[PDB]
Amino acid sequence: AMDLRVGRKFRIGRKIGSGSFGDIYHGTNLISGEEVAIRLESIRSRHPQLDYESRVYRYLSGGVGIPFIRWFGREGEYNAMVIDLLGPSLEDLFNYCHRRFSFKTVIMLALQMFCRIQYIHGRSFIHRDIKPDNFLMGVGRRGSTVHVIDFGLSKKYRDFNTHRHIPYRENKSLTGTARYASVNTHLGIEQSRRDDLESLGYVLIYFCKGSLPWQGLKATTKKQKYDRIMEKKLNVSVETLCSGLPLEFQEYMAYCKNLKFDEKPDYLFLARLFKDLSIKLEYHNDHLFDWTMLRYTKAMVEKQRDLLIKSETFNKIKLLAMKKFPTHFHYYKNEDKHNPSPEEIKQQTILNNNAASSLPEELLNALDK
Amino acid sequence: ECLTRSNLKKLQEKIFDRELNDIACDHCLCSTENRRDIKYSRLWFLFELEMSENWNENLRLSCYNKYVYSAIDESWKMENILLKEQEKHYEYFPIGQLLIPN
Ligand SMILES: [Zn+2]
Repeated sequence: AMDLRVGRKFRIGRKIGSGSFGDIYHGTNLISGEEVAIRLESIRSRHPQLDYESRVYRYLSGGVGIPFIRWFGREGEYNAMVIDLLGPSLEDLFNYCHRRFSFKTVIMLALQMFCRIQYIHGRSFIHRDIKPDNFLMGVGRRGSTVHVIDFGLSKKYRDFNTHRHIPYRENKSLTGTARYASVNTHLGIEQSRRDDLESLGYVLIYFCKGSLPWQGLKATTKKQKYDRIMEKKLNVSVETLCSGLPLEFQEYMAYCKNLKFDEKPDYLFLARLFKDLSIKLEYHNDHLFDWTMLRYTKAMVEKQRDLLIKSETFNKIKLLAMKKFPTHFHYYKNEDKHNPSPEEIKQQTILNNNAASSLPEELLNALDK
Repeated sequence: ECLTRSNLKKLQEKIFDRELNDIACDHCLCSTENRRDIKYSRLWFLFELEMSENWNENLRLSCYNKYVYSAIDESWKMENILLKEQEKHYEYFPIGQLLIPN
């Protein structure tokens, strides 16, 4: 009774998440011990999507950062989809880092996210649900790699036989998440490649600033809320939206919002923007994200703390990480309304170096390492 | 044997009872005091437990699998994911980030 299986090959373990489709469980291959994730969807659902997703995943298989489907089918009253076990989502890690990412991490993420979207588009699909929650790090030695999930709203944007782009259509309903939805999605215009990239832009700005200007708008109904987010999006300039950020972000948003409906994005131009920014800031390609260094610093500190024996405790760990890796941790400043230069941003390196730390005894121990 | 809402619920109750009460190591990251700090269980189970105290196995294998899954069924197999290759279409993963010092 404690041995519950899917596809006769996988064993269900700990619940690791819960979506609108249903729940997600850790699992293991019974023969190899390989770790998997198992998604269960009740056949009683009014909006079944797991069958559809499994076909889109299989169609996209082989792309870098596309989860591999191991199995899909019925098990009792559920449909079950077995895929690669992945790590936390970028929204999860955003919370881990107390909801600000450094420029180095935002750039590292942007570059991988560009490749994922470019790959999906090259397979004739648009994702249509771009948000931090749908990008996940791998586990083990896949832990440096961003993966994309949730193809429930994805659709083909061009006909296979003719490569004819889908027709421009209106009156379409807003089907994704409102916070990251493109303006044209609010207008009820058919989404195309440009909309995935515009939404990605909103995600990147959100990572930098901690929030987007259309969060926290209050409304009496759902349609009211969507419309108010729409009006906010329509009326914030790219200049305003990207204030305080390197000019690259504004250039990215202006490009994406300027794309015609059926136009192929210049993905290489977008990547070059951020690659060049990374070079200007002299960020080393070392595969160290904010959370990489925070997790490591925390483990090392807490172990020393234990030998010796909140947000404040986290902030102390963050301060220590920033002193140890001073060239890695550069942040957006809420006060800035201009676009900082690379030298201006790199001033924070010196700040991080000289940042005072609270605990004398523990530090002496960390030094003596 | 058959997958039902009720069998699933009962399995999860046993798993979480072991998880909450019976992980008997003394590792800071495994501890209930560490877990109490985090709100999103995936940041613990799929992120902090990627770390390795003994530099051979991660904590999900050395501790979670030992005190939870193995406690439920001794034959419950979990591989060592750190013994896998650095795979061709994946970003380089610096293994040092997992190796807990001291
Ligand atoms: Zn442990």
